[PDB]
Amino acid sequence: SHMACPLEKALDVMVSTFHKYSGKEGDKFKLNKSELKELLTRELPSFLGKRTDEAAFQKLMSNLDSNRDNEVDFQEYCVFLSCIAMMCNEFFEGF
Amino acid sequence: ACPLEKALDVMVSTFHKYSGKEGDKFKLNKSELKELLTRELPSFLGKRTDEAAFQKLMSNLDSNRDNEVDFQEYCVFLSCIAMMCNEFF
Amino acid sequence: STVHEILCKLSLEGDHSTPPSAYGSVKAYTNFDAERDALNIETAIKTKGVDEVTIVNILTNRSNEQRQDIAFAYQRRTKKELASALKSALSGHLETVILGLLKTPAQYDASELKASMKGLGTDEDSLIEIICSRTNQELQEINRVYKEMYKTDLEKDIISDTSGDFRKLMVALAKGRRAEDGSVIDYELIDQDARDLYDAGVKRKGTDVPKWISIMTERSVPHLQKVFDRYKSYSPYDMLESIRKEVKGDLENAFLNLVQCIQNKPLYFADRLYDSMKGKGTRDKVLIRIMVSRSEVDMLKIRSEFKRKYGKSLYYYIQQDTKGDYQKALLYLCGGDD
Amino acid sequence: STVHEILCKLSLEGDHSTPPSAYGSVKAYTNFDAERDALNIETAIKTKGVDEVTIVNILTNRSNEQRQDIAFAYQRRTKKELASALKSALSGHLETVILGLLKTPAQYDASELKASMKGLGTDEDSLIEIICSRTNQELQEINRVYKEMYKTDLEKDIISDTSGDFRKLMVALAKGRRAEDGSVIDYELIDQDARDLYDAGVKRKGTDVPKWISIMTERSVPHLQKVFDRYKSYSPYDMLESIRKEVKGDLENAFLNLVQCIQNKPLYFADRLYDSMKGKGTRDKVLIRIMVSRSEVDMLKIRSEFKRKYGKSLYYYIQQDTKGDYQKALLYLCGGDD
Ligand SMILES: [Ca+2]
Ligand SMILES: [Ca+2]
Ligand SMILES: [Ca+2]
Ligand SMILES: [Ca+2]
Ligand SMILES: [Ca+2]
Ligand SMILES: [Ca+2]
Ligand SMILES: [Ca+2]
Ligand SMILES: [Ca+2]
Ligand SMILES: [Ca+2]
Ligand SMILES: [Ca+2]
Ligand SMILES: [Ca+2]
Ligand SMILES: [Ca+2]
Ligand SMILES: [Ca+2]
Ligand SMILES: [Ca+2]
Repeated sequence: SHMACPLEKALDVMVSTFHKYSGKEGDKFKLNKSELKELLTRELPSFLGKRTDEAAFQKLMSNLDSNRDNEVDFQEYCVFLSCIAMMCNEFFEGF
Repeated sequence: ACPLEKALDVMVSTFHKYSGKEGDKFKLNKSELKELLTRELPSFLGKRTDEAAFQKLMSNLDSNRDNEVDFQEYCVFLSCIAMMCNEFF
Repeated sequence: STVHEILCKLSLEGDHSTPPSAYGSVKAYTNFDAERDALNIETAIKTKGVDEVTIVNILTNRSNEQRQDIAFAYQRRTKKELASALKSALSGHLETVILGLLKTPAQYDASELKASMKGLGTDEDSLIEIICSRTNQELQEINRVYKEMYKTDLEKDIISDTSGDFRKLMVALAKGRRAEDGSVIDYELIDQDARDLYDAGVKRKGTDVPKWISIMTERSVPHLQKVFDRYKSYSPYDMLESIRKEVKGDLENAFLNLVQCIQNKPLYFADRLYDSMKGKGTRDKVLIRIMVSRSEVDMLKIRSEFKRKYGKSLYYYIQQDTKGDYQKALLYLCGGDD
Repeated sequence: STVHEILCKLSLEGDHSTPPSAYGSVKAYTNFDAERDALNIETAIKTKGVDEVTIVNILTNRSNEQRQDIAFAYQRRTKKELASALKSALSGHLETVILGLLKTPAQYDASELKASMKGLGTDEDSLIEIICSRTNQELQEINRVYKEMYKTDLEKDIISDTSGDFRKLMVALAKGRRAEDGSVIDYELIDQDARDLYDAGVKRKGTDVPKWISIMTERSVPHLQKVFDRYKSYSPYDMLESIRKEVKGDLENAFLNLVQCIQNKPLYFADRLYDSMKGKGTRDKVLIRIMVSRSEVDMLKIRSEFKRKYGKSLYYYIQQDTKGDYQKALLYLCGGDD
């Protein structure tokens, strides 16, 4: 069955995007601060405000790192995407 | 727009594509989830769906135990799918 | 390496349906594209006057699976079920053919069975054809899918619409629990079954029908071929002739059909096709059902048997008995001349 | 099989079924507040009859840079500029207030300058206000921004609409190259400056305007304060009275405004507000411009001086002279009662 369904392709993009940046520096299966910021700034610019407080980014990084190893693995990356989608749904629901 | 953004948009809109058919417009009941899977992830359940297994799935996705699946639980579901597919990297 | 692929590998269970038959007339289209086909079919439907030609050309030249993919893509594109759209766009026997082709084999057989029992006027011929010609696996899937579609067990409907030993035979066959083909030839049991068949019938006044039912529904097909061959040693008439002498009506019809299916199923279907066309007009229901249901099973053997026996091709007979896009569809399902 | 794996994953996740702990930080980093504000504003606009209440409640209760964020988000979401949408949706003074708030301080000052110099006539009162009240930093940014918003420099348009020593003064001030505050008092320069200012006007039969302009534009504010207080030792009239006797017209007004700002800028704005609301009707232009331009600068000090001098709060007078969402907006900019 060629031409994968929209949601299947969406999941594909979500998975590949992680390894697109995690496979640049340090751990090939984890994201550091720099890699995560590259992923955010490049792959999700529509979600970034006009300006970016570095402290809020540090708090974000700290909140995503659930097991406290100074990096974000695929699971925590997933909870991040989940948060983004939940924001979008907040804007969808009421309005 | 960027690929990940369109992906997220598909994630969000797909939920409401099926959640608003019956009852609570912001939650998926069993039949709505079944239809969503049937149309959007056809290879998930496969040709023949194990009704027992599907009930187990529905039951375990319903974290707050209201017999339906809201958006956050749906996010957990998709996260599980993504992690599973990621494990075969 | 993709989500669709992963989910597919994980979904395939252990059973891969079953390997395709090399003796079907309809093969999988090589350069298949479900979206293109769905689009073209949509445009054919929405064309003023309806473009039946394109619809037939596409659908009769795709495997059943590929037709399911087309149906899925079509529903995704138009938000409308393909079967409903074609039902409204088509008419006459062509509609019957196309709608038949759109169903999975189990769905098709289930709905044909239901149709054969629906309404006080039971169609014994169709019921018999399906129940006597289908294998264990085919019948398991049929029982399942029938139950899903109509919320009633096939067996209960059979019991409701049949009676006597005819009922007993239909119910026995429908269970689809015939012994599987063994690796050893049981010569002693072959002989004993032959004797039992003789004793239960021609040798005695009246018939011990339950003995016939037991033997002919429970033993494997190759075993029973050998049993029918050995039966000729004991009886002055072969199995079919013996059936004609021992029983009558629905029961006789059922046994004759069954023994034919056991001895030579392709020949059975060839003779049924001939019967559907030989006389005044056409038995379109039977013709269509056979062309649809055997198109990916043994249509090549059916054609071979037909041409051998009747001297002209199945293609020829279809060509003489039907006309128009209907004819074209049936001829496509035939596969070719001779 | 997929269900099995999914269940294992779900067990790994647990039923943490409250808004996830990282959600807050995610909202914070992505500036969720600005997006929500934007969407609420658009909803208020598209609402029949326009929901001005929400517009006021949001926009007059955000900092200027926050308003820039909201404008950014609004443009990204609506594909329309917020200023244009609100321009279409609003009218009267409320429109000028909201549109005023949407600009950055430099942009607002520049637009007000061009507005004062627009047409064949000239609102030299507004010009004087801005040019005399703004600090060096503010004035430099105002120049840089004015040069980009419009094709020409600020000074060029200034010398194209004014004339004489009034022009000389306005240009000198708009240069924004006033000496910064010094750690050293330099009492000698103070006495010499004060006595020079005396010998330039009052004692003379005429008046030496160039010396006045030079001294009051080049020296620093604290130094000029001490100079103005030392001036009371040489002249029987303070600086303001001396101005009121030495020069008339726009030059007089300019000098008075400048000295007022230098001596006590917040009191200057307080008196200007009081004058704006003093008599019949309202000097809405002045009131709006001050409330907008000083809301995040020294509004507390302005309110303090105002209460101190006039007995009742700025809030009181604003409330008494204006009504409706316009009034609500102004009061919001005020920041509370005194
Ligand atoms: Ca890395
Ligand atoms: Ca971590
Ligand atoms: Ca629902
Ligand atoms: Ca739930
Ligand atoms: Ca036509
Ligand atoms: Ca029709
Ligand atoms: Ca009936
Ligand atoms: Ca007999
Ligand atoms: Ca005929
Ligand atoms: Ca209104
Ligand atoms: Ca307007
Ligand atoms: Ca002018
Ligand atoms: Ca004088
Ligand atoms: Ca008044």
